[PDB]
Amino acid sequence: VRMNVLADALKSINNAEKRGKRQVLIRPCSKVIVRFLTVMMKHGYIGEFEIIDDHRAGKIVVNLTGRLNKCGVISPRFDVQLKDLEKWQNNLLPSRQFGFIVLTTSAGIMDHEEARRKHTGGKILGFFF
Amino acid sequence: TKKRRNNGRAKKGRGHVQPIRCTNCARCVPKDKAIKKFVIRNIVEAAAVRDISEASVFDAYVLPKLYVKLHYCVSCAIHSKVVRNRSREARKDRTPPPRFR
Amino acid sequence: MRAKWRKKRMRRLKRKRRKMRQRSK
Amino acid sequence: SGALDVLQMKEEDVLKFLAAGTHLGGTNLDFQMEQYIYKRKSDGIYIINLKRTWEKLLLAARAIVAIENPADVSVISSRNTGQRAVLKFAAATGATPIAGRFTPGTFTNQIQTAFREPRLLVVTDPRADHQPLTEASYVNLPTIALCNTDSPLRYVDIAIPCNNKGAHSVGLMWWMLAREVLRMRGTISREHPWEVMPDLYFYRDPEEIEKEEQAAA
Amino acid sequence: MQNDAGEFVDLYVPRKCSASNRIIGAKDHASIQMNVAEVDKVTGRFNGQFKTYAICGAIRRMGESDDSILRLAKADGIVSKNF
Amino acid sequence: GRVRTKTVKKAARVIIEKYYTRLGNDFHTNKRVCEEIAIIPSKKLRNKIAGYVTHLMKRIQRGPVRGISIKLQEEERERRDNYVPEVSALDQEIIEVDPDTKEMLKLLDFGSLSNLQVTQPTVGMNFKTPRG
Amino acid sequence: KEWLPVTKLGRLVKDMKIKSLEEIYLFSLPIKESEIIDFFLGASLKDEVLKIMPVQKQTRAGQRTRFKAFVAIGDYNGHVGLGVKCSKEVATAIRGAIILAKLSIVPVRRGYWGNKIGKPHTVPCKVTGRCGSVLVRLIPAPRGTGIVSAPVPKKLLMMAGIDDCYTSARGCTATLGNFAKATFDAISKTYSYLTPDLWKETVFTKSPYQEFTDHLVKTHT
Amino acid sequence: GKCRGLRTARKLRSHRRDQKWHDKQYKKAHLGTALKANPFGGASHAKGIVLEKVGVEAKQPNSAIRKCVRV
RNA sequence: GGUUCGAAGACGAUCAGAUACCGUCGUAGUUCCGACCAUAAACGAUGCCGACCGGCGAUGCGGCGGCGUUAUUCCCAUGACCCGCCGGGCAGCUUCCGGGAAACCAAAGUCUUUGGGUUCCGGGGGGAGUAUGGUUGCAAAGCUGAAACUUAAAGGAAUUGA
Repeated sequence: VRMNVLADALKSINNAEKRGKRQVLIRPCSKVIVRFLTVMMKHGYIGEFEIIDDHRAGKIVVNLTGRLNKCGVISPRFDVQLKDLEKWQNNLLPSRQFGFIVLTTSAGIMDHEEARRKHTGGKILGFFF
Repeated sequence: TKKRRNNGRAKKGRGHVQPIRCTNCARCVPKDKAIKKFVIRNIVEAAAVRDISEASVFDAYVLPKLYVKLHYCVSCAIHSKVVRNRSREARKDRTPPPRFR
Repeated sequence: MRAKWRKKRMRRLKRKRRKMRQRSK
Repeated sequence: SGALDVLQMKEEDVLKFLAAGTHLGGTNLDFQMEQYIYKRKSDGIYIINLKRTWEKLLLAARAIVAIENPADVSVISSRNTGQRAVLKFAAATGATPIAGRFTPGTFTNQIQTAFREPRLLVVTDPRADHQPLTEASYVNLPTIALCNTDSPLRYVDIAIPCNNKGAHSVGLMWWMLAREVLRMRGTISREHPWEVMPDLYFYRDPEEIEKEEQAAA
Repeated sequence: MQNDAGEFVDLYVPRKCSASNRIIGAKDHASIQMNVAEVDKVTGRFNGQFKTYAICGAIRRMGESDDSILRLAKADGIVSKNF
Repeated sequence: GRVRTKTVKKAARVIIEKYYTRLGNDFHTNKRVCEEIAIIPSKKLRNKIAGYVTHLMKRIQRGPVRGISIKLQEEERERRDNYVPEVSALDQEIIEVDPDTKEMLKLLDFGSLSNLQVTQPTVGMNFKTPRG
Repeated sequence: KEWLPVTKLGRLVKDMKIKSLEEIYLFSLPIKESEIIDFFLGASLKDEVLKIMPVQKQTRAGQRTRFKAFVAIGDYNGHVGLGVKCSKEVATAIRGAIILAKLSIVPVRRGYWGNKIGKPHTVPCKVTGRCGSVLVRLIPAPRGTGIVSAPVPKKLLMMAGIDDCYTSARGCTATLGNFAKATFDAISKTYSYLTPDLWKETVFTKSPYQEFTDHLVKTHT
Repeated sequence: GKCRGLRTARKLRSHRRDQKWHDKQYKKAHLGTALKANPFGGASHAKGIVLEKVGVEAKQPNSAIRKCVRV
């Protein structure tokens, strides 16, 4: 059974980048995955996309720019600290020049560069470099 | 170490198959694994298709063929040279030898 | 020594001992 | 290539493609070529599209106009169908043909004295002319190929759809290209119908020389 | 490719595929460069200029070499629209 | 086991190729035509060469010899390369067209051709041959 | 004592024209000559031998021995080789592995751990390189660390230019051939790892066959 | 790791213990049989009354009588 | 209940010796109805449920669309032959998707670019599936199951030879 959605979708786009489609349809859709998607299309690692409201759950048709080596997820969503985020990034993004770790805070789903400005830890969702 | 893909026998929907007695030996062999042949043969082959036709009764006659179905175990096959060993790609050719004459 | 004919041999010199250790009861 | 009724397909180029039998394709089909196919017959023959013949006859003849030296063009047929279609072609654009038997390690090998180094490969059939193209890897070689619905597309950079096995069909596609490159340079007019005849580029069978030398008287 | 002071430090900018956005490596031979000629709109002759492109080694033997030049051609007005 | 080494046939095709005129069928005469011009340091080797010559000179009288060109049938080879017919094979009036090839050309501007003898495909769509 | 260049790109070089083999690298054109590389880098280039290995092939009367020269090279500034050759004596084997390396040189990238003020000093991201069953990995690292690794893939990098770097490893390292092959390939994978400093598009220039086309019709066939 | 849950923590931890008893340089460690056998009992040196001098042969390729004692 | 075959046995040949092959007989057994026993290379030597990533030629079951022969003659639709469309099934072929130690695998793929959920299990060779105790059976045996001692190699896939 489809026990956990995100990670259906996140491999899918990666597996449509290795191969290289002009765009990718990803099946049952949520308010965490569309959310995640907008965080990516806020730093340019994909382009603009369309969601398709069929009265069930949506489908989404992203358009994939070839600036995307790999997307991935972490599972389960561990509980992080402000003292314990160096030693993810320092073992989960490739370089000290690029990379991003999406997590979920009370003040929103966002990237690790911003949760150090708002000074808020919380959970963890996946990464993208 | 693996050499054949389909391991000596045609069987992919079954688990168990029925056994058959090698007609040179009398060994049990799995139906599918066997080497089979079919023989059709007039009771006159080449030499004796001459003596009978001039000292026979009926004006325009035809003699009967003789129909057998053989079944070989692997080493019964190989000894009697119905079949060879073969090289590694060569192996593959399920394309049977050409019967023109 | 083939395997199967060794596992007769463990199986024959254990069944003797089950005669032996019986008698001493 | 198009939009321009100065490069467009002419009334005088419809009854040559039909009369030879270049539109008449195959029964089998590779997955790449369904964007040059109209619709199948009740009989079992794939009709190849004719607008997409002209829009892909000029793009290829747009690269050969962009090529700087006449020499560098390596034209080929192994097969004996159109070897008078790759030599007279060389007697109009000034290419370098290699017809009949490719000596492998031609492009790839230095020490030999058959040693080639072109900048474009115009080959009459990818399937048959296999050994040409893999060499088109080890050195970098923008490739052209007169493909069909049948063949696979290994080391080619343009797919011109036509029946490329027949006697009337291979040599007719080796005159237009030479026409439509020479017209794109200004050596034959778009005005005067081109003095050369299309039968100059079909290869001669040894069965119709016994027809032609022996029946003249 | 700088420090703070804006001076270009890295020793050469490589090529990038006009089709997919994958950088064309140095020991990658099944690469390509292909110029395509332009033609005067009234004369039907060579203008003296082209429309260049490129394709990398990973895309050719994969199979999709003859449906990337037409997705780049069409869009620069070499080839007509309906096709 | 009379078969001749590559020393022979190398020096035979290289003596037929140039001097096809002087040479001929006689063994006893080209025995001199092989010796006047060339350098050949043995009388046995002289005879092997000068008679395959005669073996090879009777094969120009029937078909084209592979490892060797000559000026007589190399012009007449190219005779057929410079052939052009009088009435062309493609420029034909009464051309055949099917009811799918009629409907695909008419989608383009060529939609009322005066010389298309429009035909039909044979009814029944069986073509394939059975298996076994 | 002459250099008599056969090819079309080598005859150009021999005339002092196509300036700085970064120009050939751009165009991905395959080098199969020795002197090109000798002509651009030359005395800036330093070789070594890391291992000579013997091998045999059982025949009917004893067996045939031979020797196997893996040879390092590459200027103290951004390019390296790692060729190999096998022959029936050793200084044959050495000589003809030097040459076969110079053939396949490749130009290395390098970058900054953290902050940017001075010069570039390590593998710009986390890249991995393999051959056989040895998996080397090259992790970026802060100033004056040094090269933290084993003798083999230290004696490539040191030269390469990469000055400070943390490594990893896997597998049968004793199979030297592989290791030394496994870390080279790795550094071959610095200039093929796409960052957002290189998302700005390509603007095309001209191959050396196209610009030099009237000169080459007059100088060699 | 193979049983990835968030509240597994014991399933995970009953399995490695179980396991580590398969480890040798450890079980040899975590049972009393290693120190029951051992002459020194658990120790780096231990003194004794000699009683006869004795030559032991060596094993093959090598050969040469080796000079020992029995304490 | 006992036709054929056929462990044990009796002879005949064989060989230096054969209590092994072959050859002549023949019990337990081979077959039914009743209840025990729980293991086999019980095999694809390949966990089950889930997503995704190429091309073709067959085939079985079900549904749908479409020229034309044939059957019941009188055609309605049902059967038989003919070309596709969709769903689930057993297999193939092709290939620079990718992997691997290779053989090879469209899975054995999507793994230092290391996290979809979960169950069994291995940690150099022998000793040894042994001893012992507990367990289950009428019995043979089945499930659980150590130690002292013993040793630098067992082993895998591929090369050339002989």
